[PDB]
Amino acid sequence: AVPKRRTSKTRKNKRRTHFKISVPGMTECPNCEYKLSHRVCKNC
Amino acid sequence: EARDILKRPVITEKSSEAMAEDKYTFDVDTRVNKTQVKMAVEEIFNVKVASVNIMNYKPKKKRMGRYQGYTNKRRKAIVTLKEGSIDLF
Amino acid sequence: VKRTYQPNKRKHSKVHGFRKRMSTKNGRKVLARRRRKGRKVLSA
Amino acid sequence: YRKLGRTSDQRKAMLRDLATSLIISERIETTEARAKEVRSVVEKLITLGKKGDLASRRNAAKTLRNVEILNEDETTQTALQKLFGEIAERYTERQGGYTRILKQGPRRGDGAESVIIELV
RNA sequence: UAGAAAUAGGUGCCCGUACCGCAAACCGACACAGGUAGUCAAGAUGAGAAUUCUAAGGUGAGCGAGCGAACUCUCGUUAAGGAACUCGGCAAAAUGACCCCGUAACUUCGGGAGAAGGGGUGCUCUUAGAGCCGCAGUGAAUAGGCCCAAGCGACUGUUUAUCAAAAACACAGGUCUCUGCUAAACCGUAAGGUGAUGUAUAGGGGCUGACGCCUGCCCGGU
RNA sequence: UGAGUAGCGAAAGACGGGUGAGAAUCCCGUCCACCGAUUGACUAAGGUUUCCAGAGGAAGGCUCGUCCGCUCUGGGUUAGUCGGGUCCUAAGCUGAGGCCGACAGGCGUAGGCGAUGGAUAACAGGUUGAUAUUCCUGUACCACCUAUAUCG
RNA sequence: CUACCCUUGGUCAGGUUGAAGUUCAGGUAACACUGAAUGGAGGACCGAACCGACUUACGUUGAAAAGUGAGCGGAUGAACU
RNA sequence: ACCGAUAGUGAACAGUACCGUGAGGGAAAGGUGAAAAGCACCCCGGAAGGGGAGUGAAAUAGAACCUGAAACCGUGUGCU
Ligand SMILES: [K+]
Ligand SMILES: [K+]
Ligand SMILES: [K+]
Ligand SMILES: [Mg+2]
Ligand SMILES: [Mg+2]
Ligand SMILES: [Mg+2]
Ligand SMILES: [Mg+2]
Ligand SMILES: [Mg+2]
Ligand SMILES: [Mg+2]
Ligand SMILES: [Mg+2]
Ligand SMILES: [Mg+2]
Ligand SMILES: [Mg+2]
Ligand SMILES: [Mg+2]
Ligand SMILES: [Mg+2]
Ligand SMILES: [Mg+2]
Ligand SMILES: [Mg+2]
Ligand SMILES: [Mg+2]
Ligand SMILES: [Mg+2]
Ligand SMILES: [Mg+2]
Ligand SMILES: [Mg+2]
Ligand SMILES: [Mg+2]
Ligand SMILES: [Mg+2]
Ligand SMILES: [Mg+2]
Ligand SMILES: [Mg+2]
Ligand SMILES: [Mg+2]
Ligand SMILES: [Mg+2]
Ligand SMILES: [Mg+2]
Ligand SMILES: [Mg+2]
Ligand SMILES: [Mg+2]
Ligand SMILES: [Mg+2]
Ligand SMILES: [Mg+2]
Ligand SMILES: [Mg+2]
Ligand SMILES: [Mg+2]
Ligand SMILES: [Mg+2]
Ligand SMILES: [Mg+2]
Ligand SMILES: [Mg+2]
Ligand SMILES: [Mg+2]
Ligand SMILES: [Mg+2]
Ligand SMILES: [Mg+2]
Ligand SMILES: [Mg+2]
Ligand SMILES: [Mg+2]
Ligand SMILES: [Mg+2]
Ligand SMILES: [Mg+2]
Ligand SMILES: [Mg+2]
Ligand SMILES: [Mg+2]
Ligand SMILES: [Mg+2]
Ligand SMILES: [Mg+2]
Ligand SMILES: [Mg+2]
Ligand SMILES: [Mg+2]
Ligand SMILES: [Mg+2]
Ligand SMILES: [Mg+2]
Ligand SMILES: [Mg+2]
Ligand SMILES: [Mg+2]
Ligand SMILES: [Mg+2]
Ligand SMILES: [Mg+2]
Ligand SMILES: [Mg+2]
Ligand SMILES: [Mg+2]
Ligand SMILES: [Mg+2]
Ligand SMILES: [Mg+2]
Ligand SMILES: [Mg+2]
Ligand SMILES: [Zn+2]
Repeated sequence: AVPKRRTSKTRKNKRRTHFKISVPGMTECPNCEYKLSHRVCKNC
Repeated sequence: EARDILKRPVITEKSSEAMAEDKYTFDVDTRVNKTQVKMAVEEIFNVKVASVNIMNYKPKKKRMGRYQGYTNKRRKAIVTLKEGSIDLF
Repeated sequence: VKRTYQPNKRKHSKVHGFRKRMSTKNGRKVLARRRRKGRKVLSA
Repeated sequence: YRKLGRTSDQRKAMLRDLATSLIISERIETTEARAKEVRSVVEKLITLGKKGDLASRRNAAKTLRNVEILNEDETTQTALQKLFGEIAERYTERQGGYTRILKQGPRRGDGAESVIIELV
């Protein structure tokens, strides 16, 4: 129910290895800057 | 003492709307009754008073930085004139 | 559920007010203690 | 079919509201899942309107809301009348596919995927 | 009893008055599923302020979007069986409204009793019949499960606010005892009080605990 | 640290339009839905400015926020008749003298204070952003004063 | 807050049962006594409000330092406020 | 041959704020610069906040303002 020992800096960052976001899937707008793929401009 | 009874006229949108109906609003001394206010108005402005309505205002919570406090308590009299008129301006 | 403090202006003044404190020697002792300590509020 | 995070009665009512709003405004912005669900409702309604008979009109009245539409100049009509009038005539020669969905991207408040669904 | 008009005009003070108020403003440390006295009381249904849907009027609840895994919680259904479960039928299921029949032992003759157990109910028409429809007619919601037997306590009531509601307390009834009134008993140093503006068919204290039938022997010891 | 983890406090929302640097969350509209012996309306206690308008968005709001019971500035409560005092008493409190007590004090007579009760003259309509049986209009009533002709 | 008490106020949808009395018709020497009607008693019955807190489920760094849901006891009284 | 901001008064700026029905309990919080000379003006931004330009001996003295340790949180990488 509770941590028996505190988590070291090393273990914490090891666990955060995969905690990240990825670059959006984006494409240049041929006529109308960049946009999400399969989305309309909605602002151009 | 009539000039001690009346402190100052009250000039607001509501008091101007009352002035349109010959009603004049004053801040008065907090220890006076409406008969004293009527007599003071009659003595100072040489008018006839139809009636006086009076009300008390509690101190208002107020601050300036860490210094919180209260405004002074007020007594407000609305004086309805029978005849005459009062030129405050 | 009903709690212990049910405020009542009259009750509060009659039990803890200035005149009730002045009414007994021990109440006057309370007032003297509070004046000695320098309290802003001596009673209700 | 999708549940849309609602009970059956709530989901049915929301789908009726969305379908009527689409019929009235012809173009609405909603979430992706709601639009994917309502495309079927709206297109089956348009099918009934193309059928045109009295029984089809009453079956359509089971689904449509009772809303009024002020037209060009102070002339009113119901959403059912528009569905069996202008909308049905617009799609006489089109065999299905009366709507399209255009994705807009996430919105600020909850990251939900905003889309436009419009009549074709 | 001693004792010693109308009309017209005018005058009439102080305090409260905002706003919340069955709550986001009060009491709960919170914009807290709790607590907070009174008043007003629509329609359909109904005995009703029950039930369900509505009126007046108010409100959509200060995180959302998806998905529709395990598991947890709340809810619905279930073949055949029907308490085999379990400490225990715990929980659930069943009963349930109205109208009409019918109803045991026992009993303090009140009761038990809504005992139990049965029947009916929709819609249309004619003046109780004749019809019509469904699986189903108090077609939803709400509305006693019942019976046999034993222990305890007579009974309504009271109790460990917050693990015990009971066989515990109380009780009406019984008995013993004290008390002749400045009563005894009780509070208080006293004054002064309660008892009681009562007076032995009254008041205090102990024990027992409706009612029925009863309540034996021992006074050496305390 | 646990960890971007638990939670974000009973519920029905959808769309259009607007505003804005920014909108699921603010405003407006339509539809839908919930309470309705009450989630409606009005009194009391309690709170004490939270009320209204304009401006704002650091902090507070369990998210957001252009919004707010939050911040800034300016305003708002009107009574002869409503409730209370200038009337009455209950419980209780107090108490001239008085009785009692090491002190301090306790008790108590006349008397007084004290509503939760008794008495007691105003109603309908209109009006504001914010007050209304209080302001305005209409029509009244009560107490006292004066002027023109038994009280106890 | 809570316990008891004092003074002064307030509240209890509906349904059921049917005590004593009274009247009439008998019955009697008189009185008992019988039947119907009426009557409306009760710490009476069923059941909302209201007051409780028996069981169970949930909750147990709670929505809540004692609650919520579903049933449950009382509900003209030693009632509740 | 007393303290020097956890010390010294509880209190250097308070019997206040806050807590409690009440008696009562009771904090935290000192330092720009010599002098306000407290950053004209330009740029991004709704603002907040910044980068310049100025003031100053110093602005990593810019008001959360002397010095600014450690825990803790980041960015780069020599070896692994
Ligand atoms: K007012
Ligand atoms: K003996
Ligand atoms: K003896
Ligand atoms: Mg006034
Ligand atoms: Mg789905
Ligand atoms: Mg449904
Ligand atoms: Mg008001
Ligand atoms: Mg509020
Ligand atoms: Mg909320
Ligand atoms: Mg609340
Ligand atoms: Mg509450
Ligand atoms: Mg009724
Ligand atoms: Mg109801
Ligand atoms: Mg089965
Ligand atoms: Mg079967
Ligand atoms: Mg069977
Ligand atoms: Mg078995
Ligand atoms: Mg077994
Ligand atoms: Mg059970
Ligand atoms: Mg029924
Ligand atoms: Mg039938
Ligand atoms: Mg018993
Ligand atoms: Mg009982
Ligand atoms: Mg207990
Ligand atoms: Mg135990
Ligand atoms: Mg218990
Ligand atoms: Mg006596
Ligand atoms: Mg006994
Ligand atoms: Mg016994
Ligand atoms: Mg014996
Ligand atoms: Mg002897
Ligand atoms: Mg952590
Ligand atoms: Mg995650
Ligand atoms: Mg974990
Ligand atoms: Mg997880
Ligand atoms: Mg979660
Ligand atoms: Mg919430
Ligand atoms: Mg409803
Ligand atoms: Mg406001
Ligand atoms: Mg925020
Ligand atoms: Mg404000
Ligand atoms: Mg005395
Ligand atoms: Mg003496
Ligand atoms: Mg009163
Ligand atoms: Mg108002
Ligand atoms: Mg009532
Ligand atoms: Mg009873
Ligand atoms: Mg209550
Ligand atoms: Mg109890
Ligand atoms: Mg319950
Ligand atoms: Mg019972
Ligand atoms: Mg009952
Ligand atoms: Mg230092
Ligand atoms: Mg110090
Ligand atoms: Mg600078
Ligand atoms: Mg700069
Ligand atoms: Mg610069
Ligand atoms: Mg600088
Ligand atoms: Mg430096
Ligand atoms: Mg420094
Ligand atoms: Zn583009």
